[PDB]
Amino acid sequence: SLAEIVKKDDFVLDSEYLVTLLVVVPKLNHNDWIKQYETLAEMVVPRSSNVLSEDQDSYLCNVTLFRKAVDDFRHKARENKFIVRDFQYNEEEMKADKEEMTRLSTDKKKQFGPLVRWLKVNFSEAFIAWIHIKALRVFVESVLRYGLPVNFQAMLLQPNKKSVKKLREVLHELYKHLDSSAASQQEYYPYVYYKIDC
Amino acid sequence: ALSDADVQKQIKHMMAFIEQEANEKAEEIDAKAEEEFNIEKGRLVQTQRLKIMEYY
Amino acid sequence: SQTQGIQQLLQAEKRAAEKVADARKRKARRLKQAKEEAQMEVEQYRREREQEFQSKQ
Repeated sequence: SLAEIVKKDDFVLDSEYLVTLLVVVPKLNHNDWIKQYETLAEMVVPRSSNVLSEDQDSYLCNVTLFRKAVDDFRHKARENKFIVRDFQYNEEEMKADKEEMTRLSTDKKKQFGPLVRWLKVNFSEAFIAWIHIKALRVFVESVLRYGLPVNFQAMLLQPNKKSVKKLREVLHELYKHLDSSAASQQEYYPYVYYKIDC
Repeated sequence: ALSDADVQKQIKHMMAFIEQEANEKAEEIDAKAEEEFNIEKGRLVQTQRLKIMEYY
Repeated sequence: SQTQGIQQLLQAEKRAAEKVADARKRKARRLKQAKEEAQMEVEQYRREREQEFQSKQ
């Protein structure tokens, strides 16, 4: 819809028999339109060859026409590669949409402040409770691994990349004497293990 | 550019039949003025006639 | 007829408003005249009826 292009003066005012159709005509056949707009329709407004504004595909222009003239002009201009549009001027159609655009954008930012605060906060406590439930797991599995008594010592670690397998085999050497038989160690390592990555 | 010739054609034709149909509509309103004149003079005062005749 | 047609429309529609007002005033005038003349006919025939009743009395 023509926001900053069409206005009130373009359309006919207090019209008794006419209707202004914004028949866009490109420059490829603009002389054609201004010369045979009478052929396109009988009982037409003389000197109605008026051009309003410019755009990259064509040039907006309007024609004032009796009702039967609008029928005939549309009928013989659709084939003439002219865009047909019976637009009605409505300042509200422009002002409303732009007002909602600006107000919704500003309110969305004013509410997105709270979004980021709430989100980062709640995720921080989520990760706190996350590591807490992970420690609870560590406790449960370390306990059942060693039976009833809860005596164990936990530790974070950060192996060097490409040195992983050497650490695996040396720790296997370290911890395989705890059980001295089998602790195919795979998932259930001879140590109570859990994995985390960011 | 149809210009002043077609301007005068549109003006004369449109204003001509506007004025014509205007005149016949006004004269039809005048004919209905005659109709309501006669109907009132033969109906409303006639109900008055019936009332006063019953009175007498 | 960019501007001339608008002016001629204004004049012709003013004339149409004028004749509509003329017809409406004609209706009102004829209503009043009908009422008045019918009334006067009523009372003159009341006079003749009263004369007849005087004769009958």
